Amino acid sequence: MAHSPPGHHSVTGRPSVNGLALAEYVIYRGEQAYPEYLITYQIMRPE
Amino acid sequence: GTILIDLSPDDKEFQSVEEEMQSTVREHRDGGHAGGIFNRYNILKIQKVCNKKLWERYTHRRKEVSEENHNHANERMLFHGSPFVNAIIHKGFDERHAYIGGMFGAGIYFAENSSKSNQYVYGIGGGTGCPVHKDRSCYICHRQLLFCRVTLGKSFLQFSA
Ligand SMILES: O=c1[nH]c(-c2cccc(O)c2)nc2ccccc12
Ligand SMILES: [Zn+2]
Repeated sequence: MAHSPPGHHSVTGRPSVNGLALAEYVIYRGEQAYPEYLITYQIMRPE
Repeated sequence: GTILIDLSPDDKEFQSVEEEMQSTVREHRDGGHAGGIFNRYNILKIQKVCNKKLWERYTHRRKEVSEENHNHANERMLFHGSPFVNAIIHKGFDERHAYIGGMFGAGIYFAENSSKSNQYVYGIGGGTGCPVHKDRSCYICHRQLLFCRVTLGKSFLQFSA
C-alpha cells in the first residue's frame, strides 16, 4: 500500500462532475477500519 | 475469533443499517455495466461482526489518529464491497484488500453510496459477475457488502475533475 499524504490520515475523493455522487474515501492502514455489519442482499430488477 | 450475530428485522439497528443501504443507491455513469441495473435491494440478512482482537486493533489506531488531530478521529460509517469479505471479517483489513490501481493510490477504498461499493463485490469493474451465471447484473445470486466504521482523521481533499 501507498502512504497517506504527509500530515494526513486518509484521502477524500470529492465528486466534481456528477452532482449526485457521494464521496469516496481511501485509508492506507488496515487498522483504520472495522467491519461492523455484514449485509447479505440481492439487487432488484426495476419494474 | 469472529462471531456473526443476526439482527432481527424488527431491531432498530437492522432498520437504520437497511435505510443507509437503500437510501444511498444512485445511478452510475456505466449504465449498470459493473454493478447491475437496479434502484433498490432486497435485504436478506444483516449480521453484526464481533471480534475482540480486531476491535481493539481498530480502537488503538483510532486513539493514535485522534491524538494527532485535536482529539478528533473523524469517524464515518462507510460501505465496502470486495471479493475478500470472508477474509476481512475473520482477519481484518490489510494490504491484500487494497485497490492497487485506484484513482487515489494503492489503499483501501470505501464509499458513501452503497451502489458504488456494489460495483466491487465481484471484483474491479464487477469482474466477470456472479460465479454461477457470470452475470454482473445477476438478480438471483446473493451478494454481500460490509458497512464499516472508518477513521479518517485529517483527510486530504481531492477534487475529481
Ligand atoms: O467498495 C469498494 N471496494 C473497492 C475494492 C475492494 C477490494 C479490492 C479492490 O481492488 C477494490 N474499491 C472501491 C473503490 C471505490 C469505491 C468503493 C470501493
Ligand atoms: Zn448469478
